Amino acid sequence: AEVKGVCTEAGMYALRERRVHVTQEDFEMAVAKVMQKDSEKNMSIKKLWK
Amino acid sequence: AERGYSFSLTTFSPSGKLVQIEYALAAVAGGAPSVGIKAANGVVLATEKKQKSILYDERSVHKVEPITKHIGLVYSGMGPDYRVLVHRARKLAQQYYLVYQEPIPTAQLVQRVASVMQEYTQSGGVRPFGVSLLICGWNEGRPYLFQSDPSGAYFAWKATAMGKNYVNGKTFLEKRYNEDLELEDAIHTAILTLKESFEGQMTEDNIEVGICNEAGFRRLTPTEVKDYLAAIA
Amino acid sequence: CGKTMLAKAVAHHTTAAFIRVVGSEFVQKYLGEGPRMVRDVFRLAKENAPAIIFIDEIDAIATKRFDAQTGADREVQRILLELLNQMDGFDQNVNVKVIMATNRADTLDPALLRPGRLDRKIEFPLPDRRQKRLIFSTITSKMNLSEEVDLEDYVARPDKISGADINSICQESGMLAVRENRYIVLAKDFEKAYKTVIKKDEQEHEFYK
Amino acid sequence: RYDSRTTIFSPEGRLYQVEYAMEAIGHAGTCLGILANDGVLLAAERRNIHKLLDEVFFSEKIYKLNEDMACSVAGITSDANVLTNELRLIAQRYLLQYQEPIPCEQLVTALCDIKQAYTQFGGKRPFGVSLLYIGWDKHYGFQLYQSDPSGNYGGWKATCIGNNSAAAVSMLKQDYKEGEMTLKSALALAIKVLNKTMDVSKLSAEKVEIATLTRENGKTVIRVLKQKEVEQLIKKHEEEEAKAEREKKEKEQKEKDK
Amino acid sequence: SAGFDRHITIFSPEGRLYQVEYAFKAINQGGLTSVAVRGKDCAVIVTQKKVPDKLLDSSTVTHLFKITENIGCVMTGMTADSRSQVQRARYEAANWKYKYGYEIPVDMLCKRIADISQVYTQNAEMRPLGCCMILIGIDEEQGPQVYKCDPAGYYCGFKATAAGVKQTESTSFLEKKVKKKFDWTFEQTVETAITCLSTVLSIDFKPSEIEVGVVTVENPKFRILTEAEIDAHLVALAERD
Amino acid sequence: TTIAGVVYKDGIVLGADTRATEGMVVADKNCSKIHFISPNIYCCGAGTAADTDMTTQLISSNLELHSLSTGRLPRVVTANRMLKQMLFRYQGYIGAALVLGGVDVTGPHLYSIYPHGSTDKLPYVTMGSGSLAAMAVFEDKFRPDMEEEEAKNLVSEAIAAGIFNDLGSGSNIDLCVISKNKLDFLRPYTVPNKKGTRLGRYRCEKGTTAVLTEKITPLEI
Amino acid sequence: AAAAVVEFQRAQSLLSTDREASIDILHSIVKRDIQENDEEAVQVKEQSILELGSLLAKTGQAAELGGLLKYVRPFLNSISKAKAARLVRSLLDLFLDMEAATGQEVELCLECIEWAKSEKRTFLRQALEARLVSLYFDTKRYQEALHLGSQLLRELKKMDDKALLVEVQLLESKTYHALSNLPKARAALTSARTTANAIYCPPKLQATLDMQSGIIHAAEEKDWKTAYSYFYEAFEGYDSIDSPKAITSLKYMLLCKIMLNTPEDVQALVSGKLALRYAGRQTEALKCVAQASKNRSLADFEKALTDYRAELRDDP
Ligand SMILES: Nc1ncnc2c1ncn2[C@@H]1O[C@H](COP(=O)(O)OP(=O)(O)O)[C@@H](O)[C@H]1O
Ligand SMILES: [Mg+2]
Repeated sequence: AEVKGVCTEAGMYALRERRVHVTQEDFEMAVAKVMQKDSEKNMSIKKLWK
Repeated sequence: AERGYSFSLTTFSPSGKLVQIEYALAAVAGGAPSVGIKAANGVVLATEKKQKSILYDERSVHKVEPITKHIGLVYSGMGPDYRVLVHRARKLAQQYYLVYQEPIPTAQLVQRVASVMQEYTQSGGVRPFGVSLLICGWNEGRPYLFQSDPSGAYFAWKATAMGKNYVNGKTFLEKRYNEDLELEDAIHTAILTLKESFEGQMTEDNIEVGICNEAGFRRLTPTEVKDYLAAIA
Repeated sequence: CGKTMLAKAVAHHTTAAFIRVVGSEFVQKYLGEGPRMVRDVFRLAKENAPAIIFIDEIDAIATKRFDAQTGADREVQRILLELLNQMDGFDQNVNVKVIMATNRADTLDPALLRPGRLDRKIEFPLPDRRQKRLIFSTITSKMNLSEEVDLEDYVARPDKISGADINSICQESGMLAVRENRYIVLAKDFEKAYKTVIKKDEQEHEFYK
Repeated sequence: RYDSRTTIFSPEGRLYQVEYAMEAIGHAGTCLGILANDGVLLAAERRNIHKLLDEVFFSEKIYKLNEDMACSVAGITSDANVLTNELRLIAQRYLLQYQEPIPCEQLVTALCDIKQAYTQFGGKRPFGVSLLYIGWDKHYGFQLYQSDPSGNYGGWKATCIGNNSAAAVSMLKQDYKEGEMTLKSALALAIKVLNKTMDVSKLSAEKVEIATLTRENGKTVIRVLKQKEVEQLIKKHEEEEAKAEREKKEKEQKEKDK
Repeated sequence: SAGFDRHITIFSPEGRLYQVEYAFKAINQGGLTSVAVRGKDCAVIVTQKKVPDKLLDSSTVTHLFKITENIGCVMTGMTADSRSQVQRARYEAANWKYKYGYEIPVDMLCKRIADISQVYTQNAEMRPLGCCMILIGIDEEQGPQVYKCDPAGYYCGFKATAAGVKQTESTSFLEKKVKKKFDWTFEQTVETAITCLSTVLSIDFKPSEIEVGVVTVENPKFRILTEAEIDAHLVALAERD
Repeated sequence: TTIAGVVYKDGIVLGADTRATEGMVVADKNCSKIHFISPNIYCCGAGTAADTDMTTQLISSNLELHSLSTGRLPRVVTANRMLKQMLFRYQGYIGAALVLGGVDVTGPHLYSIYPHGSTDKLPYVTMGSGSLAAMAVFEDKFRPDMEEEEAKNLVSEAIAAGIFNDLGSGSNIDLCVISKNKLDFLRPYTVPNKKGTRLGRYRCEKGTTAVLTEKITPLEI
Repeated sequence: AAAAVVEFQRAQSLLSTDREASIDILHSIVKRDIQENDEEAVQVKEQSILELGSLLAKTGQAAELGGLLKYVRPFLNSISKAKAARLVRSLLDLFLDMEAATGQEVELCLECIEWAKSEKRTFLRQALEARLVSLYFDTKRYQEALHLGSQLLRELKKMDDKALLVEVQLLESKTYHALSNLPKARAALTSARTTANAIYCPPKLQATLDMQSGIIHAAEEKDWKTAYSYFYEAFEGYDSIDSPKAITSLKYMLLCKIMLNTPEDVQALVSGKLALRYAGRQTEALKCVAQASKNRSLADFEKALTDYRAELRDDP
C-alpha cells in the first residue's frame, strides 16, 4: 500500500506543476509525504523505559 | 484496550505499561508553559505566571525558586505537589551539605528528588507527584539542566519546554537553539518561546524568569524582566 | 479550524453528490446496524457515478487494534472493519470518493490510515496570523463597519483563537452593537466580543497549573 | 482475573504479573552480552538520542556495581535506579563483612532474592527490570548472567534481553565460538548482532554503548568504549559486509559468464 | 470518564483529581459567602451570617476567628471542617512562635495549612476537609496581607478575594472596583467589601446579619466590628455616597 | 579559647582567638571559631570544638531552609531559640558555649548561649576560658552606643587580654563586623603572636636515611 | 583598548563634521599591525574598517574598495574568518549598495569570489555566490543569475547555511518570475517555503518570503485576497524592521485592494495608523488611480497614469 501511495503521490506532485514527467526528487518527496512516521513527543512517556 | 489495569499502581498491564504514571504525565502536560535553555555559560528557566484575575497579588506565590546559591528549580504541572518537592529538595540539599561539606552537585540533587518521586509512585495509597521539574545548576564550570518526571525518571536537557504546548515549544527551540548561545541571548530565546505559548500580553509581572550562572542562581526582578521584555519586543 | 466548511464548499463546487454522515450514525445501537449503514452509504456512493461520501467524526469508530473482550468493543471494531472492506476490497469503487474529519488523527487504525488505497492526509491547524486576517476579512466584509474599527489590531495581538472563535467574535460584536442600538459596529463592540469569547475558556480550578 | 495481584496463583499455576513483567522487558532497550576467554562485553541500544538531550551520564544503561562487576539494565527507569543502588549496597556490604569483592554469583543471587521477595509479598508489583551482569571472581573467572523480573537468573556464555532479543540470541548461537572467541572477535560479533537487531539498518556512536571487562595486571578493568572506538568498530564491520557484497557481486558476474 | 472518581489518589486519564475538585464543590456547598479586600493601610473581611432560628445564639454562631492576636480568619465551608482547620492553624501558629521566637507571617501560616491539605490530597487518608480559609494580618515590611488557603493546596495572596456561592460575581465586581484607584482608605475598603457583598447578593445588609473583621497598620489586632460599627458604616456610607 | 562580643551603634562586632588545645599541646594556630549561621548571623564557639562546629552547622542549615522558605533574612531570635532548645534537649553534654550575634530588621542582637541552654541577651558577652579577662576589659572600657572602629578596638583589646592572660587562648584575633550594610569577616585582623623566627638552617640534605623497600606505582596521568 | 576606542569615537566625530580626517584616522588604524596572541587590536581595526565603509557610503567614496578587497585579505586569516565572514558580507553589501554605480559592478564581486576560492573557505564562498546572484538579478542578467543560482542551490542542498539556501531559492524564484515562467517560479517558492518551515526565519527573510508569495499569487492564481494577505505580512515585517522597501509592499497592498474591484478601501489603508510614515506621492498615486477606477473615468485614469510616472510606470 505504501508503494502504491508513493507512486501515486509522485504522480500528483507531477500533476501540480503542469508537467507530465516524474523525476527522482519527485519520488523522494512522495516517499516523505507517504511514509509519515508520527512519533510521540512526550519525552517523559518515551524515557519511562530505560 | 487495557481498561481494567488503570485504577491501581501496583499492577502491570499486558503491554507492561503502568497506566497511572502516564496519566500523571498527562496531568503534567496539562499545566503551565515553562521553558529551559542551557546556555554556553548559564541556564535559563522561564514559566508563564498568568493569573485568573487582577485580584491575585502576583508577587505572593513564585514558581522559580532556589535550592542553594548554585541550584534552582521551576515546574509544570500542579502547585501543591511542587511546594512539597521544593521543600524536600531543599532538605536533601542541606542534608548533603552537612554530610559532605560541599554544595550538592546538581546531578545528585536531581537523582535524590527522582528517588523521592519513586518513593511516592510505588505504594497502593500514594498519588504519584503530578509535576515535572526543571532543575538548573552550576557545578564545576558546566551548567546543568535536568528534568525530573513523576515516574521517578531524571534526564538531561540541552533545552526543552513543558506544559500545554510542549510540542510547539520544543520545535521552536529546535529551530532557534545553538550550543554557543551566551546567556544574554538565551534569555531572549526563552522569553520568545514563552511568547509563542503565552496568550495575552506578556507583561513584566505575569512572567517569571530565573537565571543560573557562576555567580549563583537568581530570580530576575520585575525591573530586569521588564527591561528584557521591552528589548525583545 | 474549518474542515466541515471546506467539505461543504466542495459540495458547493461539486457535480456528482455529497453524502454526509456522522460516525455516531454508524455507532447506532443494535448489532450490525452500523455495518449495515456503512454498506448502504457506500452502495449509494457507487450507484451514483462520481459521488462523494463524507464522514464527519470518525474517532468514535475508527480506533486502534483493541482486543475486544466484551460484546461492544467487538461491534465497534466490526464497524471499522466493514468500513475498511467497503473503502477497499473485492469490489473496487468506480469513481467514488471519500472524505473524513477526525479531530484527533492519532488513534485511528493503521488499516484505515493505510497510506495507500484508503486515505491521504491533510492538516488544518489553528489559524495563523495570515489565516486569521483572512478570517476577519471574509466574515466582516458582509457586515457594515465604522472607520475606526480596524481589524488589523485584532490580529497582531497574540491569541490562540480559531476560525470558529473569530466568527463568534464578529457575530457577538454585531449582536452587542444591536443591543446597544447602533447600526454601525465599533471598536468597543469588537473589544467586548473579543473579551467575551477569548477568556470564556476559564473558571477552571487553578491548582492544576 | 488472576492478574490483579502479584501474590495470586492462577489455576494453571502461573504467576501472571510475573509473566507480565517478563514480557514487558521486551519494550525496553536492547542489551546483549558475550563471554570470551580474554574478557566479557555488553552492548546496549540507546533508544533515544534526540539532539536536544545531553550526554551528562557517560552510561545511560550500563553501570559499574564495583571494581570487578558491571550490570546493564532494561526496563522501567525508576526500578532500574532502585535496583542498581541495592546492588551497589549489597556489593559493599559483602566487602565490609568478608573483605573480598563479592563473587558475581553471590551478588546476583542476593538481588534476585530481593526480586523474589517482591514477587511473593503483599502489595508490591514485580520489579519491571531485567539485568545482564558481567564480572570477574576468583572462583570462576569471567562470568555473565541474566536476571529476569521473576528473580530467576541464568549463567549465559552469550545472551540478549530487550527488543528483538530473540533474533540477537539466534545470531549469537549462529556465530559464537563456544570456547575460542577473543575480545576483538567478541566486539565484531556484538556489532554485527546490534546492526541486525537495531531498527535502523545503519549504526553509529549515537545509538550504541559498548562495555568491556578484562583482567589486566591482576586487576579488573571495566571500560565503556568511547565513540571513537565505537565508530571504528561500526566502520570495520560495515566495510567488511561491503566487501562480502562485492564478493557476492563477483560471484554473480562469474555465474553470468558461465 | 467517571470511573476515576472514587479515590483521592487515582488520576483521571486527562490528569484531573476529581475528589480534589469536589472539595471546592463542598466549599460552594457551605451555603454562606465571604469576601476580603486589602487597602493601603487596612485589610477588611466581610461575611454572611445566617441565623435561621430565634434560639441560635449570635454570640456563638460566627465564622470570623482569631488564629492569634494579629492574624484572623474567615471560613467558608462545612462548619465542623472549618473549625478543625481553625484549630490546626492555631496550633501551628503557636508552635511557630514557640520554636522560631516571633509571630508567624501570614505568608507562612497560609503556606502551612496549604501543605497540610496537600499531604491529605496525596496520601490517601483523611478526607480533604471542605473549607476555604481567608487570612488577614499585618506584615511589617510589605504591609497588610490577605491570603486564601483553598482545600487543595493554594495559599495565594489577593488584593481582593471572594469565597463561597457568589465567588464568580464577587470576583467580577472586585476586579471592576480595583481597576479604579486601588489606594483605598479604611472606610473606603470597608465599603468596597460590604458593597461588593450587597450587590452580588441583591440585598441590603442589616447591621447584624453580616460579620465584618478588620486589621490596620495602626491597629494590628483582629477587630471584629460590633453591631454599632456595622450599622454606622452601612447607614452613613450608603447615605453619603 | 576566648571569644568576646559587643553591640555598637549600627550592628554587632564579634571577636575570637585562634587556638584549640588538645591538652597542654597547641593543636591549632588558625582555627575558625567564628561560624556562619546566616548572612547576618555569626556565632563564636567555645568549649568542645566538634560539638560547637556541628551544632552551628545544623542550626545554620535549619535557618537557611527557613530563609529560603521566608524570603526575608532570618532574625536572631530564631537562631537563639533553636540553639538553646537543642542544647537543652541534650542535657548539657554538648560542651558548646556560643556567643551568637547578628543584625536583623529589628536592629542588632547579641545573645550568649551557655552549654546547658541558658540564654542572656546583653550588650557585651564573653564566655569561654578567657571570658574572665575579656569581660574585665569590657566592664572597664565599655560605653553604650559605640561606633564601628571603637567597638572593634574594644572587642580586640578584650581578646588580647584573653590571649595574654589565659592558657589555651589564641595566636590570631579574628573579628566579624555585622550590620545592615556590611558583613566584614576579618580573618585574621591582628596577629599578637607572630612566630619564633627560626634560627640557622638545619635541614637534612638529599640522602640521610636509606630505605628497605619501594613499590613506586605507575598511576596513569 | 580605551585609548583606541576614544580615537575611534573622535574619528566618528570627524565623520560627523570633517569626514576626511575620519577617513585618514581609520586608514591609519587599519595600517596599524596586530599582535599574534591577543585580539583586541584586530577587533578595533575591523570596527574601524566597518566605519570606513560607512564613510564610503556617506560620501560615495568607493575608490578605496580596491584596497579594502586587495590588501586586507592577508591579515584577515587571523580571526578565524569561518565566523567573521559576516564582515566581508557587510562590506560587499554596502559597497554594491551605495547610490552611485560601482563601475566594476560584477567585476569586484567576481574578484571576491576568486579570493574566497583561493582561501578555500566554502562557508563564505557560498555567501559571495548568493550575493552575486542577487547582483545579477538587480542588473537584470536573469539568465546568468539563474545559472549561478542553480549551481549554488545544487551545492547548498548538501551543506550548511540553510538560511542561505532559502535566500538562493527565493532569488531563483524572482528570476524565474522575471523570465515569466510562473509555474517554475511557484515551484521555487514552494521549495523555499518548505525549507523555511524547518529553520529560523528572521523577520527580513520571513517578510521577503511573504512578499514573493504575494507577487506570485498576484501574477498567476488571481487569488488577490491571498496576494493581499501575503503583501500585508511583508509590509508589517518591513515596518517592524524599519526597512527601505516597505513602500513597495504597501503599494502592492493598495494594488490588490484596487484589482479586487473594491477601491473604497485604498483610502482607509492610506489613512491607517501604520501607513502614515510611508505617506507620500507613492501612496497618493494609488489613491488617484483608485479614485479613477471608482468613478469609471478612463480620462482621469490615464491622467493619473501620466501624472504619477515613476510611481506607476516602472515597478513591473
Ligand atoms: N476560514 C474560515 N472562514 C470563515 N469561517 C470559518 C473559517 N474557519 C472556521 N470558520 C467558522 O467555523 C465554523 C465551522 O467550523 P467547523 O469546520 O465545523 O470546525 P469543526 O468541524 O472542526 O468543529 C463556521 O461557523 C465558520 O464560521
Ligand atoms: Mg462539522
